[PDB]
Amino acid sequence: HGLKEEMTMKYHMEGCVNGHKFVITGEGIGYPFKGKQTINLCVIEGGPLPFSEDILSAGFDRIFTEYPQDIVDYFKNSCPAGYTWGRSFLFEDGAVCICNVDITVSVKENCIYHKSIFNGMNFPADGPVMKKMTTNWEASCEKIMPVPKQGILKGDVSMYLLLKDGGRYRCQFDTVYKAKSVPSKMPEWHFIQHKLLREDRSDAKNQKWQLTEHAIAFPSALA
Amino acid sequence: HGLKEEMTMKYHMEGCVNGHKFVITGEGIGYPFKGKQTINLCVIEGGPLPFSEDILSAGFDRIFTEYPQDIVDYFKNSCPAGYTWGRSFLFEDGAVCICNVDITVSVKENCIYHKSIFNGMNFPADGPVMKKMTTNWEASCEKIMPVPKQGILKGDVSMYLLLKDGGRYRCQFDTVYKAKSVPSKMPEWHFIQHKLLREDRSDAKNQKWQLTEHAIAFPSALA
Amino acid sequence: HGLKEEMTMKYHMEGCVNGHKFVITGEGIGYPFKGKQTINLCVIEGGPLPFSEDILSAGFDRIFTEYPQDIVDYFKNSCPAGYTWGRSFLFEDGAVCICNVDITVSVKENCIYHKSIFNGMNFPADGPVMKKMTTNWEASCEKIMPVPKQGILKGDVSMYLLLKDGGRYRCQFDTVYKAKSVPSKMPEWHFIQHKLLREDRSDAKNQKWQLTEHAIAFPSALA
Amino acid sequence: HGLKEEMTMKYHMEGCVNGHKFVITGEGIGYPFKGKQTINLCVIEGGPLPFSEDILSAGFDRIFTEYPQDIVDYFKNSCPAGYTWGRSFLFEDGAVCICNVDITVSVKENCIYHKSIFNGMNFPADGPVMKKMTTNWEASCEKIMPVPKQGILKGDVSMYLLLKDGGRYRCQFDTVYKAKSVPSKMPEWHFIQHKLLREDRSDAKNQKWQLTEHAIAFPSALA
Repeated sequence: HGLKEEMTMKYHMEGCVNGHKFVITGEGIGYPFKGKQTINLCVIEGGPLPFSEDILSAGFDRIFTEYPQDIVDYFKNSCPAGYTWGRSFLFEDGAVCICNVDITVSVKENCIYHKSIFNGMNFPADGPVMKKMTTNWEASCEKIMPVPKQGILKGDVSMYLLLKDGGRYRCQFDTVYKAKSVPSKMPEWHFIQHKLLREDRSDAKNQKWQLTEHAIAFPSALA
Repeated sequence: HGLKEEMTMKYHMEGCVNGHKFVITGEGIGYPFKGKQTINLCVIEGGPLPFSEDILSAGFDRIFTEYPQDIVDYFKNSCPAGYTWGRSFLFEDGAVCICNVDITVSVKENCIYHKSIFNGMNFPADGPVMKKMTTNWEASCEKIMPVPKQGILKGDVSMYLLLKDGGRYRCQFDTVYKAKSVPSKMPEWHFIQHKLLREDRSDAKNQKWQLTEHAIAFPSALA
Repeated sequence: HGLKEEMTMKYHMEGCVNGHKFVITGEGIGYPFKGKQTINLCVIEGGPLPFSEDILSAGFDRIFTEYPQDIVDYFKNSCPAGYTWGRSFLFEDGAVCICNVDITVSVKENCIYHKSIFNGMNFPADGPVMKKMTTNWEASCEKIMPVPKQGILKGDVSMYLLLKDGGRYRCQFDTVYKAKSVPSKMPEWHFIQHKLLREDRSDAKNQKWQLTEHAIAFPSALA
Repeated sequence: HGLKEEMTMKYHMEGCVNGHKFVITGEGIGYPFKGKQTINLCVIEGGPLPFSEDILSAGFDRIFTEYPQDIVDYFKNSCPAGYTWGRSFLFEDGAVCICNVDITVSVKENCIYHKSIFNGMNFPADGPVMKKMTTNWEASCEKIMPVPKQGILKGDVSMYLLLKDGGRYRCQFDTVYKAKSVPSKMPEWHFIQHKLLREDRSDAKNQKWQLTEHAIAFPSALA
C-alpha cells in the first residue's frame, strides 16, 4: 500500500493549551508491520511549555500497529493516501482537549507526514499537568470498533498518566478514525494494546524529547 | 472603560466540526449596559454547513450583560484592552467542542472585535446536530464563580437545544474568562440569565443568520 | 390537597456509603406554601458516620417550595397521595450516589412522611467527604423540566459543597420526580432557587444535626 | 483457600430500577481456576421485569477468573471468608446504577454465596433498556489496579450492550474490590478479559434466564 518495513516520518503540531500557543515539529523512524516507532520533537514556538508534554504525546498514527493476518488493517489499507482522525481527551479534573490529525504517505520519500491541531483547556493551575508532575502514560488496551454504514472506526481507551509521587491521573480518549477513500473491507471490533514512553532531551537551546510507542492488534481472548 | 451605551461589533470565526472546515464573519450592534446584542453572520468558507448552526451560537461576549451596581462587572472592567475565554461543550450524545475567543475594544471605532476558533467532533451522523434538527437554545441560568488568587472567573451552565419535534438535547458548558490585565476588584459568585435566539436569513445563494442575546446578572434570590 | 400552612414531617433513611451501612431517623416542622423547612436528624445505626453528613442532605421534598400562582405546582398537586423521586449525584472526583425517596401526606396527623434509600461509593479516602472537610452546600438554581407525555419532571442542578479551607467541591444532581397519580396539569419549565444549611447538634450519646432549606420557584427572568 | 476445581454457587439479589422493586434468586456451577461459570436466575418478586435483564448481569464474582501463576490473585487469596465489591454503572443516555455484593465461601457445602443489592434510575422510557431492545454485552477488557496502602483494587471497564437492530449502547463500569481480611500480597496492575452471554429460559410460572461467563487475567502484552 505504498508502505515499507522501515520508514521515516515528519510531524507538525500547532496548538493552544490553557491559552498558551505553541508549535512543535519533529521526525522519526518506524516499522509499520512491527507496530514500532521512535520520534523526536522540538518546540519551535512557545517554549518552554508551561504544561506537561505528556498531554501531547498521543496527538502526534495507527499505521504503526502490528496487525495479525486475520484482522483487517483499516489503517494500512488507507495508504498511501492516508487518513484523518479526531480525538477528545476528557481528564478526571475537568480538563478537556481535542486533537485532529491528517496523515499522508509520501511514496517518493518513503516518509509519512503528520499534521496536527491540538487544543485544550481547564487544566487546574495546581493540577499535575500545569505543575509538570507527570512521568509517562501507563500501557493500555484500546477497543476499536467499526461503524459499518459509515466506513469509519471508533476507538475507546481509558488512560492513566503516572505522576512523580507515584499516583495516577485518568483521561478518557474517544477517537474517530476515517480513511481518505471509502474502504473495501472493514475489520470486526478488536483491541489494540499500546505502550508509549517519553524521554526528555531538552538542553540550553531547545525543549525537546523523544517518544517511543509499540502497538499490537488482538482479537478478544475468549473463544 | 472605553464603552458606550450603543456600540458595534465585528466577528471572525474559523473552525472545524466533524472534519468539516469553515470560516464565518459577522457584524452587529449591542447595548453593553442593557445586556443586549443583535448580530448577523455570514458563512464565507465551507457553506452550506453540514451541521446545525446552533452549536456555534455561543462561540461568537459577557461585556453585554446587565450588571447591578453592587456586583463587580469583571468584563466591563477588563475594557478597553478586553479579555479572553475558553469553553468546553460536552453534548449528551458524546460530542465534544472547544472554543477560544479573543475580545478587544477599538475605542477609535466604538467597535468590539471578536476573534474565535471553534473545534468539535463526534457528533453522531444520525443525531440532531448533523441532521440539522435543532431550533433554538432554551433560556438559561449560568453560575459565575471567582477563582481565588488567579484573578479569573469560571462559568458553569447546563444548556438545552430544542429540537424540531419538541425534544431537548443537552450540552454542559464550562468556561474560563480571563481579563488581559490583572483585575483590582473581583466579583463574588453570582448568576447570569441568558436568552439566545436564532433567525435564519439564507438565500438560495448564501447561508446567513441573525442571533440576538439578552443577558442579566443576579445575586442569589434567597436573602 | 391535605396540606396546611404549618406541618410536621418524619424521616427514615437507610443507606450505604463506601460500604458503611447506616440508618437515620428525623423529624421537622415546615411551611409548604412559604418554601421553608427545619428538620432534625439522628443517626440510629452506623454512627458516628465516617463521611461528611453534607452528602445526605438532599436525600431527606419539593412540596416545600414557594410557587407563584402562575406556575403549576406539580408537587402540591400530587398531595395527599404524594410522589416519589430518584436522583443521581455525580461528584467531580468520581464518587457516585443514588437516592430514592417515597413521600406521602398523612392528613390525620398533618404530617409528611419521607422514606429514603441512599447508596454511594468511590469517595476517595483522602477526599473532602471521607476526611469530613465540608461545611455547607452553596445556594443554587435548579432547572425543572416537564417530560412530554410521561407525567413526570426532570431536575438538573450543578451543586457545590463548600470546603473548610474555602474551596469548592462540585456535584451534578439529576432528578426524576414522579407524582403517584396522573396529574391533570403539567408545569412549563422553570427554576427553583435553593438555600440549604447544616448545623451540628451532636451530643455525648448520638450524632445529630439540623437542616434548614428555603426554596422558591421562578420563571426565566428574561420572560 | 477453601476452593475446589468445581463448585456450586447461590445468589440473592434485591433491587429497584426506575422505581420498580424486585427479588431474584439463583444457582449455578463454576470452575474457579478455568474462570467459567453457568448460573440460572429466577425472578421471585416483581416479575416480569419491565426493564432489560441484561443490566443486572454483572451484579450477580472475580473468584471465577483464570489467573497466570505470576500474578497475585487477590480474589482467591480472599477465600474462604471472601470479599465485597461496589460498582457504578454510567450509561451513555444518563441512567445510573450502583450495585453492592457480598461474597462468601461455605467450605462445608463447597458453595459460593453472593448477596447483591442493585439500584438504578433515569433509564429513558423510550430507551433500549425500558423497551427491552438489548441482546448481550459485548466481550470486554477490564483494567484492574491496586490501591497503594489501602489493600483494595479498582476495576475500570467500558462496556457495550448490543441491541436488536445491531446498534450498541455504552456503559462505563467502575468497581472497588475489597477482601474481608487485609491482604498480605497485592497484584500489580493487570487486565481481565470477559465474555458474558444470556439465554432466556422463561416459562408461564416465572421469568428465568441463564448466564455464562468466561474471564481470563493477562499482563500487558507489551515488553
